[PDB]
Formats: sequence, C-alpha cells, structure tokens
Amino acid sequence: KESYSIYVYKVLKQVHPDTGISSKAMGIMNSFVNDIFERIAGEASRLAHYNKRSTITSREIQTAVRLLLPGELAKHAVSEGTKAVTKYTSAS
Amino acid sequence: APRKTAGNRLSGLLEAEEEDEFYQTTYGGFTEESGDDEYQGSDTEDEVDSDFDIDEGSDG
Amino acid sequence: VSRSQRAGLQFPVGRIHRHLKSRTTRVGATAAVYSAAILEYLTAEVLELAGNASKDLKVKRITPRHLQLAIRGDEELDSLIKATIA
Repeated sequence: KESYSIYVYKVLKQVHPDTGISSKAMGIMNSFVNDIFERIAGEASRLAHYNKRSTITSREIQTAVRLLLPGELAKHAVSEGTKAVTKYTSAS
Repeated sequence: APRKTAGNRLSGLLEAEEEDEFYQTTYGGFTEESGDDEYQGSDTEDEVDSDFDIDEGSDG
Repeated sequence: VSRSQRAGLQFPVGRIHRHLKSRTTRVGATAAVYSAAILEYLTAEVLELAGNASKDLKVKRITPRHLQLAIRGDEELDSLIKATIA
C-alpha cells in the first residue's frame, strides 16, 4: 500500500553496491516491508492499549519487535532500533 | 501385518509441497518471469508532520 | 539535518510516522525512528543474503529466485514470512 521501494534500493546500494534488483523482486520487497510494518504497528497499538499508554513510543515498537521477530532477527533489530533512537535523541 | 514406516514420509512430502505452493503464490510468487525489467532508481522527500516531535513523557 | 539522517537511517521516518498514525488511529518520534530502523534492518538482511546468492553472476542482479534463496533458505526469515502471510 505504501511505497518504500526507493528506500529499499538505497539499502541495496549500501549492502551490495555492485548489485541491481529486478522490478518484480523490488515489488516483493515492498510488499514484505509493508506487511511486516502492518504487523509491528498493530502489535504496538495493542501493547499501548494493554499498558494504558497514551502515546506509542519506541518502547511499544521494541516490545512488538521482540514478540514478532524470530530469534536473532529480533536481537539485531532491537540493537539497530535502540541505536537509531539514541542517535535521534542526541545532538547534531 | 502392515509395516510401521508405511507412508511415514507422506506428511513431510505434503508439507514440502505446501511450502512450494507458498513461495509460488506469496507476493505473486518468488519466481522469475520473462520481461522482468530492472528496477530503475527517482528519490523522494520525507517531511515530518507537526505532531512528530510530541512530548512522549508508583510509591511504595 | 534530515530526521532520517539524524537517526542514521535510509528509511523515511516522517513517512513511517504518518503510516503509524494511519494504522493506529498519538505517535511519538521515537516510535517512528525505531520502526524505520527495524524495517531497514530486515530489508538489509534479506538483500545481503539475496545479493550473496546473486554473486558469481557477471551481471549482479537480484531476482525473485534470489529472494527465495534468501528467505526460504533462512529459518528465521522463512518463519517470519510464513507468520506474516498467515
């Protein structure tokens, strides 16, 4: 539903700067990203209702990630998420 | 008398076929297709809404 | 400068913040930053494996078959996509 294909492409440039991607494969990536996001967002909303939080913060996202992401994916994602939030809340 | 292993691989085989079907149908199928052009990458802007940097926030 | 640059991300935190608002109808900045980082990480993981599968080809290009190798070939990514679809 939402278009993240151009950001997928930038990430691809980062991980494999000599590698392209086909249009159908990019479409699959966009679909997967959207579905994963919908799951995280639904879970985070459910967690904020359950915990009576008025505002969805990275605390609810992080818990949703732990609940939804299999094993080491969760660990690495939590690391990345925490890193990003630290950077955002610091000076630059 | 019947043997014990008779058909004991059938349900693994069915699960394998179901997984095959899952990857052939999900997101249009994880399958190559003739005419699948290269994705041509048209960057876009990212503006935050007014309520992006909102304030986010027992005894005993 | 950019909020996504402040977080060190390629994914767009403003767009993701609006997406979160749409699918949760308050969403703080940190929720959008964390969600972006998480989606960017999963994207990077799938593309690294897929692009590894498409090495050794003279013209390196990821196709749906390389994505299949990346996700189906990986216990965690395979279970993630199965739970996600179902």
